[PDB]
Amino acid sequence: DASGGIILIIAAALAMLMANMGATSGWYHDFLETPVQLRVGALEINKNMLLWINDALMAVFFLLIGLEVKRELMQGSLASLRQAAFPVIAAIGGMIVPALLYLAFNYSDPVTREGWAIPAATDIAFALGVLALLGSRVPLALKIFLMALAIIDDLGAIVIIALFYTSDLSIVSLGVAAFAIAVLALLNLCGVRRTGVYILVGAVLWTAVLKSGVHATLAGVIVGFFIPLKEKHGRSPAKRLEHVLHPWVAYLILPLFAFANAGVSLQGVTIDGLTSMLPLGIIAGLLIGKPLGISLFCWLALRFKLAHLPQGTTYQQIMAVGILCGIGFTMSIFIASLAFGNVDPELINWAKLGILIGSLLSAVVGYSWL
Amino acid sequence: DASGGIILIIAAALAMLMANMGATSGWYHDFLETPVQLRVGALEINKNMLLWINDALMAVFFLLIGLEVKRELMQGSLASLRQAAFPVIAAIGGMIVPALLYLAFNYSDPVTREGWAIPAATDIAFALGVLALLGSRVPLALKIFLMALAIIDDLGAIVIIALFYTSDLSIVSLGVAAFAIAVLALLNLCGVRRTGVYILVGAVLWTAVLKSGVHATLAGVIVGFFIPLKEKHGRSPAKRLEHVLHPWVAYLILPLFAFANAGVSLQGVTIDGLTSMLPLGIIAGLLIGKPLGISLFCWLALRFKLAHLPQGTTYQQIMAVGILCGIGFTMSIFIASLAFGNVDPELINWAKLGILIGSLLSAVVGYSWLRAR
Repeated sequence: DASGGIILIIAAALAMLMANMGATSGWYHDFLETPVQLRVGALEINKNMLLWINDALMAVFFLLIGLEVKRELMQGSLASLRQAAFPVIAAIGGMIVPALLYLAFNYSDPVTREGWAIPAATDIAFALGVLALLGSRVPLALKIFLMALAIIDDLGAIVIIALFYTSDLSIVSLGVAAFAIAVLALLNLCGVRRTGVYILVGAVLWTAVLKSGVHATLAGVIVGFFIPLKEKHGRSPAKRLEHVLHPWVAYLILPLFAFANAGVSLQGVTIDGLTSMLPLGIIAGLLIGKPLGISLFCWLALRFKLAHLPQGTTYQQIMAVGILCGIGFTMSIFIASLAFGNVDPELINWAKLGILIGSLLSAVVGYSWL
Repeated sequence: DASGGIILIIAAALAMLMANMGATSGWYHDFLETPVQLRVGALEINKNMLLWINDALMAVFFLLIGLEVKRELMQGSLASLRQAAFPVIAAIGGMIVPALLYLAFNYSDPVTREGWAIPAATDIAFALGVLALLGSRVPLALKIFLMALAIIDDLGAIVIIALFYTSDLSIVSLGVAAFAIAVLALLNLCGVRRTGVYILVGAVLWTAVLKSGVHATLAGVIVGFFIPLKEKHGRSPAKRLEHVLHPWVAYLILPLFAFANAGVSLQGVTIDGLTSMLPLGIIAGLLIGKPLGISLFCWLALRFKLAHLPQGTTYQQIMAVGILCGIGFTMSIFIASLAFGNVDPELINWAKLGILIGSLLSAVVGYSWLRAR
C-alpha cells in the first residue's frame, strides 16, 4: 500500500534533520565525502562513500524497473502499440516541457544547462504513495498509468544521459560488458531459469562499468530485461523476483537513498536565492513543466486522433497525476547527482532545494484534487 | 548424487594444469598473488587476491554447515540428549589420532607444529561423493554418519583455530561483531522469519571480522544458527535456504575454491622431498591417522556400552569411512592456508602436496575396499 511513501518521507526528514542540526551536520557531511579507494593490483577505483552507495542502491532499484518494464511491455500498458500510445505521448510531453522551462532559465549558463533532465524525472514511490493515501476508491488504471508514465521518463533520462553526456569507459570495460550481456543472452536462449545465475552475471556487468555511475544503473535494467518471464509450470523468474524485490526497494533501498541524498543545510537560504535560475528552473519544470506537458500532449493526443483513454479516467484525473509527476524527489535527486558531478559542490545543493520545494508543492497541490 | 565430487576433481585437475604448464603457470601464480587494497578513509585492509576469494567462498560454505549442523543437532542425525553420541566420540578420535600422528613427525620443527589440525579436516563433498559413486545400495544411515562425522571435525578445527591460533582483532571490530550477534538473536526471539534480514545483518558481521579469515568463516556458521527452523504454515526458512544453497556450494563455491587453491607446481618435487616431516606427516595423518583414529575410537565406545550403532552397520563398513575420512582435499587446504599464513610461502605448498596425495590414496583405498564389503 502507501506504506513505502510515508517511510520514504521519514527517511528524508531525518536526512534533513541530520544535515541541519549542529551536533550531526558535520559527521553527516564528512561521512558522505569519505574517500573509498579499491586498488586491485594496478587498477584502482576512487570514489567517495556516497557514490559507492548510490551506484549500488540505484542498481538494484533499476533492476526492479527492468523487470517492471518487461512486464508492461509484454503483459501491461505498453504491451500493444495502441494501449501504449497514451503513456508514451504523456511522457514525451512530461519531459520536453519540463526541460524547456528549465532551459528557459538556465540557457545562458553553460554550467547549469547540462542538468536539463532534472525536472523530467518522477518519484514513482512518492507519487504512488500519494495516490494510495486517498486511493480507497481511485481508478486502478490511474495507478498503472502513473507507473507506466513515470517509468519511461526515468528510464529515458538514464538512457539519454548514458548515451551522450556520459564520459566514455575503458576500452577493456566495454569488452567485458559486451561479454556479460552476451552470456545473459545465451542464458536466455538456452532456456536457463535460475534467477541467481542472471544475478551472478549481472554483478560482472555491474563491476565492469563501475567507474561510470549511469552505466552501473543501466546494468540493472539490462539484467531485468534478460530474466525470462515465461509461465512454465505456473512459475516465472522475473515475476517472482519482482515480487521479492518490491519490499526491499520500498523499505530499504529508497529510504537509505533518501537518507544519504535528501539532506541539505538550510542555513542562509533566502527567497532571492531560491528564485535564481537553477532552483527556480527546477521548481518551474516540476510544478509547472510536468502538468503542462502531460496535459497538453494528452489533450493533443485526444483531439488529434492518435489517442486512447484508460478505462474510467475522465481526462480531468489525468491532470491530477500530471501534477503528481511533478514530484521529482529521489529520482530527480539522483539525476542531479549524475549531471552535477565533478563540478562546483553547491550546484547539487541548490538542485536538491529546488527539487524538494517543487516536489512538496506538486504533492500538496496534486493531492488537493480529491 | 555424486555430481559435485566429479566437478570438484575437474576443477582440481584444471588447477593442476594451470599451475604446471608454462602458458598458464605465470598468470595463475601472479593472479592469486595479486594484492587487493580497500581504503575507507582512515581504515585500510590489505589482503592478496586469494584471501579475498577464500574469505568469501568459505563464509558461504560454512553458512550451509551452520544450517546442516543445526538441522542435525535439533531434529536430525546428531539430535539432542545423546541420540547420536556415536559420531561424537568417533570425531574426537578422527582428530586426536590424526593430529598426534602428524605431531610425531613435526614435533622437532617449531614452525610445522602449528599445522597439526591439517589432517583432522575432511572434505565432505568429496567423501560423500565417492560413497554415492558406488552407492546403489549403501546404508543410508552410513552416509549421514559420514556427513555428521565430517562436520564435527571441520567445525571443531575452525573453532580451535579461532580460539587460539588466530590473530588479534580490534576491540572496535569485536564490538560491531558482538552487536551483530545481538541483533541476530533479537531477530530470532522476535520471530522474524525472513532470510534476507539475517543475511544482511550477517554481512555486517562478516565485514567486521574481515581482517581474520577464521572469524569471517565463523561468521558463516553463526548466521547459519540464527536462521529459524520452525515449520509455520508449512514453510521453513532454514530448509528453503539450505535447498537453495546446496547446488551453489557443490557446483560453484567448492570448485572455485579448488581451482584457486588446489593448484600446485610439481617442478622439482622429488620422492625424497615428499617424505619430509611436513608432507609425510600429512600422508600418515590422513591415510593412517583417520582410519586408525576412527576405527579404534568407535571400537572403544562400542565395547564399553557408552556408544550406539547405526542401521546397517556391519562395523566392518564403518572403517571404510575411516579411509574415506582421509579425504582432506579442499577442507584441509583451507585449514593449511589458515595455519600457514604470514609464514614461509613454501609451507603451504608442501602441505598441499601432502594433502592431495594422502587424500587420493584415501579415496582409492576407501573405494576399492568398500566395494568389496
